[PDB]
Amino acid sequence: SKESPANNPGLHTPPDEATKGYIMQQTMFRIKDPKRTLEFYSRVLGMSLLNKVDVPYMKMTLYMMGYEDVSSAPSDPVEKTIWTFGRPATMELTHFWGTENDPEFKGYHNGNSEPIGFGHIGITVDDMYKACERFESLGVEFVTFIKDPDGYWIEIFDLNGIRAIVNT
Amino acid sequence: SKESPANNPGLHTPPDEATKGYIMQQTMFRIKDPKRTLEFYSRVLGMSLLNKVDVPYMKMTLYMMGYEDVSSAPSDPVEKTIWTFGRPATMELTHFWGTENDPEFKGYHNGNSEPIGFGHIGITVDDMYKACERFESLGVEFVKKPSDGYTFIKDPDGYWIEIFDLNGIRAIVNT
Ligand code: NI
Ligand code: NI
Repeated sequence: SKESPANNPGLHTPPDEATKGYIMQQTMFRIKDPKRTLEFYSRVLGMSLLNKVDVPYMKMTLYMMGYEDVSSAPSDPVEKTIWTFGRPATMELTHFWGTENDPEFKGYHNGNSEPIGFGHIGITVDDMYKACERFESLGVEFVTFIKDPDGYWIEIFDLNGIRAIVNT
Repeated sequence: SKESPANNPGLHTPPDEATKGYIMQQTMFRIKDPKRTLEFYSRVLGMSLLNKVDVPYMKMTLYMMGYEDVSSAPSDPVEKTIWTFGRPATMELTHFWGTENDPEFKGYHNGNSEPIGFGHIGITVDDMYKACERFESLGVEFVKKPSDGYTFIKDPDGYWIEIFDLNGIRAIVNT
């Protein structure tokens, strides 16, 4: 296959046994205002607030977001946090206190203009027509990419659209 | 709880029906050199190569990587791509042809120096101290000391990758 080590210099297979059980747990973005951020990730994207971790000594709050049923999460706060950090595919949205009130705060950089680096996260939806119609109805900002309230890029795709691209 | 909508202005919960089954599928980084990036994510982190997509009209290759048994994936290349895009928690590592040789390539920006923005990805390991001894053995660069229950290592482009175990998290939270 085109994914084989012979076709991909540097690819190491099989994974070392010491790594088995590692999970890709989070992607962290710095965010200006938790009110706008919470509304975007929870209302527009459908994620749940898995955990809010205030870190007073660092003047910051971590909002852990993801696609989970929090009605069945552990009720004990410590065990709910441990549960959160066992879940793959979360967002860590970091609010440094005061950015939302500082008239000199210049904004966070999204990686897609110089200096370039970070690209985007991407969400698999059921149907790109339905998803985009609904985003328009909610007043979402479009760059297929939408933008969160700090300007980070969020790619949207469905499996039928992927199949059509791969087939050309 | 401290995650309640009453305690968190802007929180819209539970999710809208239309978002049923949405998944957080990928985190995309631009990478200078696919051989270095494949070795880091596959050897150091233990990710697999789920899919390689050459896009010749954009002079780029997409390397999709994550924690999966790729021996379980479809053999049909089209179906294997579709399988990839139904897996949560992947990396999309984007190689623009020529950055690996260009003598004036300035590097990719990791978000943690001005102008700041993007932070990191993070990996839950079995045992931070065990993981870090092994990272050391593989010549991995560290951003901070393994202490206070977390560290960051750097990928070949300089992106930060947090490392923690659940005992580390529990210790942090209990303070
Ligand atoms: Ni993408
Ligand atoms: Ni983190």
